[PDB]
Formats: sequence, C-alpha cells, structure tokens
Amino acid sequence: MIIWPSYIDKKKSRREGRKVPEELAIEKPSLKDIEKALKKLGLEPKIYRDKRYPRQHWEIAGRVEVDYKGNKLCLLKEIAKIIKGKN
RNA sequence: GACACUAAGUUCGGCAUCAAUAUGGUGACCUCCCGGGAGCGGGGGACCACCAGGUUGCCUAGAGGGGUGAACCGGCCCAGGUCGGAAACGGAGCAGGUCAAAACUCCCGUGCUGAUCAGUAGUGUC
Ligand code: MMC
Ligand SMILES: [Mg+2]
Ligand SMILES: [Mg+2]
Ligand SMILES: [Mg+2]
Ligand SMILES: [Mg+2]
Ligand SMILES: [Mg+2]
Ligand SMILES: [Mg+2]
Ligand SMILES: [Mg+2]
Ligand SMILES: [Mg+2]
Ligand SMILES: [Mg+2]
Ligand SMILES: [Mg+2]
Ligand SMILES: [Mg+2]
Ligand SMILES: [Mg+2]
Ligand SMILES: [Mg+2]
Ligand SMILES: [Mg+2]
Ligand SMILES: [Mg+2]
Ligand SMILES: [Mg+2]
Ligand SMILES: [Mg+2]
Ligand SMILES: [Mg+2]
Ligand SMILES: [Mg+2]
Ligand SMILES: [Mg+2]
Ligand SMILES: [Mg+2]
Ligand SMILES: [Mg+2]
Ligand SMILES: [Mg+2]
Ligand SMILES: [Mg+2]
Repeated sequence: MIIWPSYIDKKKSRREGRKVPEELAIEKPSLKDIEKALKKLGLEPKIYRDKRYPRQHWEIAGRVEVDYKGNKLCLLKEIAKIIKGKN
C-alpha cells in the first residue's frame, strides 16, 4: 500500500490529492507523522524520501509504504486520527 | 377659405432590437463515498455558467442571419520538459492550435422616436 502525503493534507483540495475528509485532514503532513502513526498501528512503514506525487511534480515530499491489506481509506482516516490526540 | 388634431404618403438622422419563470443535457471550482498496485477508476452533493426548452405576461418598440478578435474563466487536441510506472499508459501545468462562451460588430426583418417634405384620407375649430 502506498501512502502519498497529499492524501491527508488539509491545505490541499480533493483534486490536488486529499483523500481524507476535511475534519480529519492534517495541517502539515510529514513522512515521520505517517511513519509514527503507522508504527502505532503495529505496522511496518518504509519511507521513500525521493519520490513525488505527479499532481505536484515540482515538490519532493516522499511517500511511505506498508504491507497493510484493508480499506486504504480506513487506514488513512485512522492515521489521521492518531496524528492529533493532544494539541 | 383658414387652423387644428387623426392616420398614413415622402425625404434624411437617432436608437431598440423581449422580460419573468419550471423541468433536462453538459462543464469548470468545491465537497463526500465505493474501488484500485502507483499514475488512477466509479457514484453522489452543492453551487455557478452555458446548450437545449414547457409555461407566463408589463416595460418608447413555442422571432432571425453572419462576423472578429481575445480582459478574464472554460472544452478539446495536442508538443517539448517533468512526475508515477517494467511497460502500457496515467498526471500536474505550460507553449501551440481549436472550439464554445463574455464581449463587441455587420446584415435582414419588425418597430419607437427626431427632423424634413408635401399636403390628398377623417372628425373637429372658426
Ligand atoms: C487500519 Hg483501519
Ligand atoms: Mg464542511
Ligand atoms: Mg506536525
Ligand atoms: Mg475520478
Ligand atoms: Mg447569453
Ligand atoms: Mg432552438
Ligand atoms: Mg402555452
Ligand atoms: Mg421598452
Ligand atoms: Mg414594451
Ligand atoms: Mg408610441
Ligand atoms: Mg421547443
Ligand atoms: Mg485550469
Ligand atoms: Mg510530452
Ligand atoms: Mg501535452
Ligand atoms: Mg491512449
Ligand atoms: Mg493532463
Ligand atoms: Mg495554452
Ligand atoms: Mg498564438
Ligand atoms: Mg483563427
Ligand atoms: Mg455570445
Ligand atoms: Mg459603438
Ligand atoms: Mg452600431
Ligand atoms: Mg412621439
Ligand atoms: Mg419632436
Ligand atoms: Mg360639429
């Protein structure tokens, strides 16, 4: 499973990446936040710093990868909820 | 005879060339879900344009015909580059073309109004 950071960015529109609802989208998603949340779910992430979402080719913001096999969306919503449980 | 008004009859300008509303199609921006290995695929929501269009009736007045570039926004095609991919291909945006539409123009038609002619049509006036 491939998790492009754009999938959870609150600053990005739907057509620009966002796969997660507005109420769950994260302010500044980072590969660590995604790696940490994924590790909190008992999974094993794999960060790839050099790789760019085609909808933002100019921007080199990595991408993580996990073996997970469930609802990609569910997983994403869940990693969004983890990232904010204490301001 | 004379003067009015009521049309119309010339001769030249000035302009206008529907408004108000349902249903349907398409499309950007936005939003939500379902699906997929990545790029992506699919369905819904709202809104605002536009193309079709049933109904309704006032504004000096189930109706047209061309055209152009180009404030801006959009379709479509399609480079180079670039990104995802083993590849097929898919993406973000440009240059390029192209269409639609904003817009502005020309034409025909129907009229309104201004002046100019003459003064026949009709009831008035003295
Ligand atoms: C993991 Hg949902
Ligand atoms: Mg909301
Ligand atoms: Mg943070
Ligand atoms: Mg789609
Ligand atoms: Mg129009
Ligand atoms: Mg028609
Ligand atoms: Mg009718
Ligand atoms: Mg009028
Ligand atoms: Mg009228
Ligand atoms: Mg009149
Ligand atoms: Mg009709
Ligand atoms: Mg655009
Ligand atoms: Mg190319
Ligand atoms: Mg191209
Ligand atoms: Mg093809
Ligand atoms: Mg494209
Ligand atoms: Mg262009
Ligand atoms: Mg050119
Ligand atoms: Mg041309
Ligand atoms: Mg037009
Ligand atoms: Mg003019
Ligand atoms: Mg004109
Ligand atoms: Mg008059
Ligand atoms: Mg007058
Ligand atoms: Mg009498």
